[PDB]
Amino acid sequence: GSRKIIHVDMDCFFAAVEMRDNPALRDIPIAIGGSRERRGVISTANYPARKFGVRSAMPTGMALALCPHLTLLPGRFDAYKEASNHIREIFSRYTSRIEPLSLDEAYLDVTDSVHCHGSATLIAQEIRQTIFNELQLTASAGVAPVKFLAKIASDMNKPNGQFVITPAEVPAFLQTLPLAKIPGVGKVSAAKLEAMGLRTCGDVQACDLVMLLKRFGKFGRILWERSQGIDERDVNSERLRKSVGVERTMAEDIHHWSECEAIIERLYPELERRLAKVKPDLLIARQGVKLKFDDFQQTTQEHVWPRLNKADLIATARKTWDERRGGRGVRLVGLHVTLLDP
DNA sequence: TCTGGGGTCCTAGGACCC
DNA sequence: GGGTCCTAGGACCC
Ligand SMILES: Nc1ccn([C@H]2C[C@H](O)[C@@H](COP(=O)(O)NP(=O)(O)OP(=O)(O)O)O2)c(=O)n1
Ligand SMILES: [Mg+2]
Ligand SMILES: [Mg+2]
Repeated sequence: GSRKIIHVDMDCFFAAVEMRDNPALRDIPIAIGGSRERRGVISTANYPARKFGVRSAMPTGMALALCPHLTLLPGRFDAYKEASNHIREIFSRYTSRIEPLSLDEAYLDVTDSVHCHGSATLIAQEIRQTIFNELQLTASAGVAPVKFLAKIASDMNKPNGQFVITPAEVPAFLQTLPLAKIPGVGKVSAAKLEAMGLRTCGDVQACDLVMLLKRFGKFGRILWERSQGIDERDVNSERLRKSVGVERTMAEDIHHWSECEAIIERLYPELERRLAKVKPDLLIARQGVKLKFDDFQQTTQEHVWPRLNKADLIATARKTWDERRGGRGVRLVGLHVTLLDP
């Protein structure tokens, strides 16, 4: 019993919406992120800017060093959110079985759909179309019998394209598929696997599951499965937010508690308004805080607590500030809450 | 050039329970 | 000693 999964992905999502709305931004390098002086990074960039080597999650310092004409934008989340909602409604026209992964992404299970002669390919294509219509933005797609494979597929013919992997193509596909392409294998893991000669799924198929479990625990099992092409992960649609936090990095490190306090004062209303949106009584399971120093180490203090309370956060933030700052500078203050379990 | 902010999931020791 | 809650931290993703 094979399934039909479609990963839809908006390309250069933030950038795209900026360009739709401002056509002057179209053929010149632009990016969303914090400024040089604000210690910020790039959220995303448009394709003119990628040309120069500008990637997401990358320090704006490096970004301008690479592309001095870069246009920096602060970004408008309601605009992106509005787009998101729209594209999710568009998904809803084709299935209910929809698992968003973020603003711009979603898994669809279309197996039991009778829309386009059960053609997942025509479904994805009809979805990329109608998204370009009524939004004037561009989406890419990947079709596969499972989640991860559809995900890797969605970035194969981007921008403005889609890629299908049938079960017959799968084994061939996995052979040369590098482990780092698998979602959940970042830099560190990739580096351990390389260090033991593992680069592609091909390489792990020849490995022993026992040893892989000994070395990576449950992550080994995951690897092994994904390598065999196995991904029994069901598309969900029922998933819910488990937590919420608000954090900030200042332009210069701060050294006095008064300043840390001054930060918390400004962060709390934010955290409150945001939590109210989904929990008007403000009733939480745990709250707590977060500092990160100059030596970038990051500590968090969080405890059980009935309802978002400002002074407690201030208190525990002072404890934290004393009991483990050892004279280091501080670059970010952050508040956090863990929502109740329903 | 020097490292966001919003999240998820996983691990692991002690506490606590049986 | 096996669950499970508590807290801290790390790797990962968008
Ligand atoms: N590290 C990251 C990665 C993505 N993002 C945001 C900005 C992007 O517009 C958005 C979409 O995620 P993404 O698909 O990884 N990025 P983007 O859509 O630009 O990549 P492509 O799909 O265009 O290749 O998430 C971020 O803020 N920080
Ligand atoms: Mg994406
Ligand atoms: Mg995208």
